[PDB]
Amino acid sequence: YGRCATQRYFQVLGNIHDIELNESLNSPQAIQALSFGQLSVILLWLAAYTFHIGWSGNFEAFIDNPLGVQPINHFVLDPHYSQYKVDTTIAALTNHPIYHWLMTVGFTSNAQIYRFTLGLEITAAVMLVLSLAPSVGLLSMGGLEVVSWISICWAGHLVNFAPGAANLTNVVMEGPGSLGNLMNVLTFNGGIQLGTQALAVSDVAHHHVAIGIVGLWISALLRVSKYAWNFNTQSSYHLDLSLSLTVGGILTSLLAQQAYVYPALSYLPYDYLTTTSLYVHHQYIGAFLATGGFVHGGIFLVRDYTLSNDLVGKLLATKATVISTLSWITLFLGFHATGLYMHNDAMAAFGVPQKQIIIEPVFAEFIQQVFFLGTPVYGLGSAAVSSTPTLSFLPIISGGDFLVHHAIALGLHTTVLVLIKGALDSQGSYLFPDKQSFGYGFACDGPGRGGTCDISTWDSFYLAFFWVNNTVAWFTYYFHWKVLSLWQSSTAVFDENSLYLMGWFRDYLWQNCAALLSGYDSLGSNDLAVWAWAFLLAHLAWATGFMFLISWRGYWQELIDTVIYMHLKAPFFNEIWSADVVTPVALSIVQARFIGLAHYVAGFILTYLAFVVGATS
Amino acid sequence: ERIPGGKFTKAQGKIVATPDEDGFTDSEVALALIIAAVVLYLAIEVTKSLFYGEDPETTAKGPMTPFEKRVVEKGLFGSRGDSYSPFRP
Amino acid sequence: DFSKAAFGSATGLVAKAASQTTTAIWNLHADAHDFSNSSYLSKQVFAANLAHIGVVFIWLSGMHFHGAYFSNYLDWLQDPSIAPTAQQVSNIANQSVLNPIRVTSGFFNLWLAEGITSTYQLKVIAAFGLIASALCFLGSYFHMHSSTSFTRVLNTKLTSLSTHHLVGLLGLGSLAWAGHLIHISLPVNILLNAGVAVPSPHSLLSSKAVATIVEQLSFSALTSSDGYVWQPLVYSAMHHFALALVLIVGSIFLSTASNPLMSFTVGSSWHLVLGVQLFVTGTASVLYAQMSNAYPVYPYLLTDHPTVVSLFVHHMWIGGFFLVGAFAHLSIGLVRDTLPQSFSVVLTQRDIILGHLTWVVAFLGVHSFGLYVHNDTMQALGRPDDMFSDNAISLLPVFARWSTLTLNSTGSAVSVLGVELSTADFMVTHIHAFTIHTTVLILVKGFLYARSSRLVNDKYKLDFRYPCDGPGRGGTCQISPWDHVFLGLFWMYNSISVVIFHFFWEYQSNLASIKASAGGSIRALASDFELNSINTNGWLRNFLWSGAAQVIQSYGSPLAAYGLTFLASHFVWALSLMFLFSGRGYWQELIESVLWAHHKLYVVPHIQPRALSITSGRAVGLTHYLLGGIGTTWSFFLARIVATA
Ligand code: CLA
Ligand code: CLA
Ligand code: CLA
Ligand code: CLA
Ligand SMILES: CC1=C(C/C=C(\C)CCC[C@H](C)CCC[C@H](C)CCCC(C)C)C(=O)c2ccccc2C1=O
Ligand code: SF4
Repeated sequence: YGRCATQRYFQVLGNIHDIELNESLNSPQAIQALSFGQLSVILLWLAAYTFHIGWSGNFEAFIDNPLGVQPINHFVLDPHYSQYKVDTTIAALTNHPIYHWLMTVGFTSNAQIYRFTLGLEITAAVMLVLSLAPSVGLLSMGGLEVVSWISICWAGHLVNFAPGAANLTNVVMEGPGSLGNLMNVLTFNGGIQLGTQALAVSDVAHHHVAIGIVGLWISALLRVSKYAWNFNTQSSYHLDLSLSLTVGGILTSLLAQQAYVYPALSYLPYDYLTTTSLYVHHQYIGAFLATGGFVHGGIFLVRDYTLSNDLVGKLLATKATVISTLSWITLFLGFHATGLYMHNDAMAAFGVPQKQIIIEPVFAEFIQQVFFLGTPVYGLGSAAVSSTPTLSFLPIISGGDFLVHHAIALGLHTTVLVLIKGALDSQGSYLFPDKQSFGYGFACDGPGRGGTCDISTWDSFYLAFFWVNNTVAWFTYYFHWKVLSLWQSSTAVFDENSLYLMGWFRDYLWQNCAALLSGYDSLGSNDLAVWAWAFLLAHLAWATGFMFLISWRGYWQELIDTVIYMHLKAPFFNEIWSADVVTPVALSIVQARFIGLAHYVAGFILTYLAFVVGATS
Repeated sequence: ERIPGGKFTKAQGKIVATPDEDGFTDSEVALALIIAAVVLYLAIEVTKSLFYGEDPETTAKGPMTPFEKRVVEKGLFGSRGDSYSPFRP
Repeated sequence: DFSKAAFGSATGLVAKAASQTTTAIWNLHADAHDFSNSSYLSKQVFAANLAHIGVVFIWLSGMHFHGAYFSNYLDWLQDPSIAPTAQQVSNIANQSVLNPIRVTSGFFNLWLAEGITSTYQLKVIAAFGLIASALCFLGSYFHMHSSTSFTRVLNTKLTSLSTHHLVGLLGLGSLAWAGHLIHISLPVNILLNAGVAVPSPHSLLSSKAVATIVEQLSFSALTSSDGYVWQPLVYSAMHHFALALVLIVGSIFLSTASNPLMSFTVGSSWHLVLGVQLFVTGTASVLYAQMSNAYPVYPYLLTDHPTVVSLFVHHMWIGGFFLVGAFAHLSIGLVRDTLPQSFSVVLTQRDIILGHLTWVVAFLGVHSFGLYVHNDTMQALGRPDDMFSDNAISLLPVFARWSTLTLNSTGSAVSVLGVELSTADFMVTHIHAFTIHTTVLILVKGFLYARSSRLVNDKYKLDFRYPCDGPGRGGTCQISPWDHVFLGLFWMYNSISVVIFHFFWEYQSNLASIKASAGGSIRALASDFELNSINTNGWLRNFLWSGAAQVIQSYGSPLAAYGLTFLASHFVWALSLMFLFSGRGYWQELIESVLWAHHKLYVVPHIQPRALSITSGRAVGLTHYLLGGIGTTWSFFLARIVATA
């Protein structure tokens, strides 16, 4: 069989998980089963990490000297290595805080890690079993009550493995006792606890029990608010999916911020590379989740919404105002941030760094001094010094941070502009009044009416994902350079050279690439060789994305037609291949745009990961 | 022995201490592989179930459990709707 | 009347409501020089050519004016080793740091080769250049408004045009330049190299000067005429005399009775002549770029390294652009001709030629970049003996290392030019060949699939420049010959960028190697290019990142302008990415929302805001991409070669 084209692959694989179009498992029970399978995959991935850490790793040597040992991820057995590279490499080092997490949550041996891997595999088996039997009964599982109960149970675990649990007198048997007895496992000290330079395990356990109880109460309050005023007027998998994705993106970005500034894993701030990778990774995940929330909002508009006088109807009626005002905000922010950066570039270039426009971030400084800082650092708003201050890793801002935050605002507002514009024009524009009948994603409407390239709602996400990556790159450059200056004790090279963008080149990118490029050269290769190779690979992927984005189909379709002609006219092969089976055709326009975006972002992520590793190694 | 690359590895002087023994022996690795084989069998079952979809007779010939009956009747746990929403309330 | 017709395009734009859009303005700009087929097409073309000649004369006059007034040309004459600066920069804003700008156009060496020793001569040349520009503008006016139709010059009077260009223009210009050399450019350089003062140039035309002071016709003159800065001018004079003789003799000893443009319309004939002329000019530019550093011809030229680098890179870029435009205008001529039956053999071997070129490009790309990636992988894996280098698997270019032949009274260029090649040269030359082949593939595909293709069967009805045929047949975007030129321009950019990178790294490597000292005579490899230009990582580290220190640390120095242009080029290149990746429809809807915002405030522009058309968007993106990449390379090369040389 198989008398289709290669277009069939990229047509179905783009909707292979669009289960709403899959009439077989279209019921919500099947979607919950997909969630169970995904959680089984997550459990097996965590089992992978724990198994390779406990198998070939130094966790037993890590708990003894967490500052003087480098965590090992897995053993390297690449056959392509040369004996020297084999002698050179010990094992694949660790770029994630799993050693720190295991140390925090009470792991003290490789036997405990092995039992954890077995438990993760068994839990993945349980998830697969649950996915085997989709059922309205299983739809009962879940809810904010369930996640709050999970938080309470995690609090119980952390109490059981808090460092002070040994001094804890059994509360459930000998009564609550004195307050210090509970303080052995439940504290609210606040901020870094010194030593481990992270939040106390007692703080985390107390946090989790409080969060679980409050979540139970909030869920009960929300359900009684559903008792009276019971209105599920708009139910859609995409509406709820957008809600979940936006909340998850907010939570993940907040996780990045508050895990850098309030690390909860012992001896984490001493490991610079893992901290930077944590922040960058979680910020990328949060931005992706927010973008997905916007995308699924657009999809809900496309194929699940019915016009009414509701919240969404009001948003749609004045969509011109929303788009115009967002465009004004983006134009103002971009104009001014770019102009101030160019002015600083000109002043620094012309040997007159004093004449730069350095607008002091007085509002954020006011917030920091009045609400956060316990000592007079800037002196504006307040100058009181705290008698008993608490510790954390909140950076001290300066003039460059104003421009960087305005760049961040420009990026966020432009991304929101593209996403909102596409979602609200999914209902139709004057160039495409009937977009409600064309689906979320389509190539174009042809060359007529002046041209309709990238007019689809999916193309709005395609355009906005470049802006997502650009905004995350901007503020991750900000975070990475800030923490590099703090760790290298410069803190003045940043505060002066971040005002102009040539500083962002010379002192950040060109400066921090010196060791990465020396991963392998004529002299030899060191442990950074893999990351220089990945740097090059990511650049190659990025430029292949350039190929798929710049050059469009028709050319490539004609070229592939000529290649098919060569094959059909070739000897020894026209007897075997008649091009009828899986006919080679050029990628469709939507498929090409998505694949170009995928290469672009893959090169983006891998390039920045390699750079972060080579800079903070 | 490794050739250190990166300013912070040299500056902080962190040493990659290889454990003297392995850590998981060989028997426990075999047990992990066996459990992963069972998980793989379950995954094959799940893949077969999902690829062919849900048959039409089940959820139509199998009577709903009294829990499911009362939940659908009263509209609970995502019923009375067309969404999944694991974080419902 | 004529003034009324000067804005006639705008009057026609506003006359019809269909042309009251910004798209009409962009079309008015895009169709500016697209002289439509008419009875006066040849007049229009010739007058436009003469106007361009006048513009170039304005440029030459300005350059000589800067040499006369805003240059240290006299100081450079007294000491060629100093930095040639010919652009004063006034103290406005804070730009005073870069007040002397080291010009790298080679005008100082050119003027020294012309016997110019006084800034008064430069003033006179600037004035005569302005006069010549005025004359060219007068002639262009005249030809556009009152002259012959010129429609017979490409078909009927092609023999007369070709014969005049062969004899008069080319041969007589070469002979006149040989006379100028022998009479004022050789004696002035003699009297400057000997330091015995230079008289007025006309006094050399006295029949009582060195012309008859001594009648000896070899390398022997007053005191000791052993100047080796002077011999290249002697060789140039001999070359020009011989070339004039051979041109004049062969023009009357040539048939020239074969005009292949009988079967083409006048517009298509003009486009085909423009295409072949662009091909010749581009290959001539590339040849001159190679020969500038291959053979010394200007006084104190090789010593001024920034000038050599700038000449090479500029002429390589111009050659690449003109080579692409050659195929562009060949496609225009083919698609716009009613009966272009002349290219029947190639339009009937369409798929054969295209597919064989496709295999050639695939083979070259996989092989060359696989050698590079294999070297990268082996060096990363710590396997330097498995790489492709001299100390490993050696890809010695054997075909390069042989030019021996029977002497028959010859010398010098009877060898490999005294330079040894290695594996790095082999691999980079194959990269150049592959990139050139890919550019040619795109251009030839655009030419062949211009009138019809297997996908769209009436592409000749769509003319030369169209956005697409529609999203049908899976999608037919970028099928036009214009879009093929659009992609071929990107691939030309890639090819020429790699070519100039190879040249610049080889040049810097040779400069470092000759800076051995004198005693150091085992260069081993060293030769930073030869030792490191075998990996992509090798390039990224030892060329781009290594030489970027000069351009990024230029702030507060005279090269701060190069640093700022580096940044601006990156900015323009990312803006190109904006234009190339996006599409017209989205921007149209955004403009709809913005225009609602305008209408809400009673603003309501009548030239309806339309976003750039698909082809216009692609063209803007390509223009910004070329500008950004070429400007980045320009700033990088100039800062690196001026700071370090
Ligand atoms: C839990 C979150 C969640 C869930 C359940 C869904 C669910 C869904 N999404 Mg969705 N989405 C999400 C998050 C989520 N999304 C996020 C966060 C974003 C923003 C990035 C999007 C953006 C998005 C778009 C733009 C679209 C969907 C669509 C869909 C539907 C079809 C999915 C499909 O078949 O895609 C197919 C899935 C793929 C083709 C996966 C691609 C494979 C990746 C790219 C492999 C590359 C990685 C590679 C290994 C890296 C190599 C590196 C290199 C160096 C070697 C489905 C209902 C589609 C839809 O509903 O249209 C009607 C659609 O068009 N989503
Ligand atoms: C460096 C590259 C670059 C730049 C500058 C821009 C710039 C812009 N994009 Mg964009 N984009 C890019 C790459 C880039 N993009 C890429 C690669 C993609 C992926 C396809 C996109 C996708 C994209 C989408 C989907 C959208 C944008 C939008 C915008 C605009 C946002 C408003 C703004 O910031 O105005 C600021 C403008 C600039 C910074 C441009 C430079 C202007 C000057 C040179 C700088 C200021 C100098 C000075 C102050 C002026 C002097 C005044 C007087 C003295 C003469 C803006 C014009 C949005 C838009 O148009 O909304 C309005 C939008 O919806 N872009
Ligand atoms: C001898 C040289 C020569 C000549 C006479 C022509 C003549 C022509 N070409 Mg052509 N072309 C050439 C070389 C030449 N070309 C080369 C080398 C290329 C490859 C790059 C092309 C590629 C090309 C294409 C792709 C097309 C033409 C077209 C045309 C026709 C209309 C041109 C028009 O309206 O432009 C009007 C003038 C402009 C648009 C100039 C605008 C400025 C350009 C776009 C960018 C300049 C940026 C500048 C260098 C940087 C600024 C400075 C910076 C510091 C800011 C006309 C017959 C068009 C056609 O339809 O032909 C029938 C067409 O579609 N040509
Ligand atoms: C395309 C460019 C290219 C080339 C020429 C090579 C060449 C080589 N690589 Mg290599 N490599 C490349 C790209 C390339 N690599 C890339 C991109 C990567 C990254 C994935 C690698 C990664 C890599 C590794 C990891 C290793 C090599 C190794 C090798 C060597 C042995 C390979 C082998 O077994 O040959 C297999 C060759 C064949 C099976 C024959 C194919 C060619 C035949 C002769 C074509 C004949 C066509 C015929 C004339 C058609 C006409 C027929 C008609 C007349 C009838 C060899 C020197 C190995 C090594 O260390 O050796 C030094 C090794 O371990 N490579
Ligand atoms: C942005 C964009 C537009 C919108 C572009 C428009 C509407 C052009 C109008 C832009 C104005 C004319 C910019 C004017 C110049 C700027 C102010 C910058 C130059 C001057 C400064 C340097 C001071 C398209 O129409 C388009 C079409 C097809 C593919 C991609 C795109 C595309 O990316
Ligand atoms: S086919 Fe291609 S060029 Fe034509 S409108 Fe569609 S996307 Fe644009």
